[PDB]
Amino acid sequence: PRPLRLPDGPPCSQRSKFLLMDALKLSIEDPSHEGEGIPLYDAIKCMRTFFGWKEPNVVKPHEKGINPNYLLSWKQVLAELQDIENEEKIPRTKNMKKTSQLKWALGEELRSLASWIQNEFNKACELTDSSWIELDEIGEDAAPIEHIASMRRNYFTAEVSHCRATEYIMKGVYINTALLNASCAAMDDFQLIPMISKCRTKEGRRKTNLYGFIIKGRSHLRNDTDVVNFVSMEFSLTDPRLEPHKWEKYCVLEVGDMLLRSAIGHVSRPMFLYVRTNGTSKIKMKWGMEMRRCLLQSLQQIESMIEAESSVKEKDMTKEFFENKSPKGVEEGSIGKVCRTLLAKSVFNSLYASPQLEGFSAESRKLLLIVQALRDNLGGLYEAIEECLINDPWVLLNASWFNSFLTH
Ligand SMILES: Clc1ccc(-n2ccnc2)cc1
Repeated sequence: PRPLRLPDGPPCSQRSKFLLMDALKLSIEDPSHEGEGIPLYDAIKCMRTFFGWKEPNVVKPHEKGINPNYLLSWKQVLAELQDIENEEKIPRTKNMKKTSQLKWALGEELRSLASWIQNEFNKACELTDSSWIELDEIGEDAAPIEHIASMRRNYFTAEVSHCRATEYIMKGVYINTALLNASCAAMDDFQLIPMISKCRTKEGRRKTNLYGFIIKGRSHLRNDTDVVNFVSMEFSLTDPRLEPHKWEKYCVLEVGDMLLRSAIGHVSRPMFLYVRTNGTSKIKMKWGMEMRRCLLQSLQQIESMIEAESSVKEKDMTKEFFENKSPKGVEEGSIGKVCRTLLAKSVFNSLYASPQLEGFSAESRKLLLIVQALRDNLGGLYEAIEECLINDPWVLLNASWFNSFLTH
């Protein structure tokens, strides 16, 4: 009966492991330098495509942190990358000096819904100008797949291969793979770990992208829940003073100026560096390495809808579904947007996983069925649900969405 009660408070703030809509890439095309494919070599080549660096300064301090240490840490990254450029053979990995600023940074309340998380979600459903996965990316079948399964997979893949949520998947798979590997290969080192992704342009050109860096702390991970701390340093064109509540956990630096094409001609815009301390565990990195399953889970939700239509119509409805041939339209606007919306929710469930999300998802689905039953044919459950509406942006956004469902 009642709409869910969302908490009052200061706006919720960003809590993802890496930047989403605000990320910025320095990229190299068709890379062919010596040692191409080694993360550190790619990172340096990406860094050297940019000529607008300048003396960095704090433009949005971290209110609870030691801001001079975040500044020192970024200047240390740049200095140590220069040292690598001066060694004859670029090494495969780079362990940072255990400076005072890095030792500090590596560790050696009700919130209301803010509009930024819905905007993040809209951004994640969008198409980009690049493809982020191969044609046979989805699935892990041992045997060749049937004709109908293949047809459905190829339809779906064409709709999500360029999706921004798919960039987040591959970004997430790469950085969790590299951090989990470093956590056992270099347990005592403050290893510098580039944040990289790869894509293919519309013209078919292979591109390598640098988002920033993380520096990992000491990582003797004896069990799945042991934490390795890290410091993330991420490029962005987003000025943090426009939405400061989003950036509560970050110290934000201004590190350069970038020349850009736009709807005017060339414009110069400042480049920022978003810095925060963070942590993760073996179990979370293993999930991060599995983010490609978001593609399979969302494909299966689509296949479920096709199999429903195919049972009512005693025929395979794959083509009629994906070509939008009984329904006379698509509420989201197009079949492609249905696919990408399903994918973005799966991805955000992974990016923003939490016990609040798990609690809200089960208990709200119970209230859901009850309210349809009362709708079609005509307490303390509310406490279970609203116990999960504390401060998590994604859970709060889903609660807001649920209330749109109650109104309609
Ligand atoms: Cl690879 C690389 C590029 C630029 C810099 N840098 C030095 C000062 N400002 C940027 C350091 C390393």
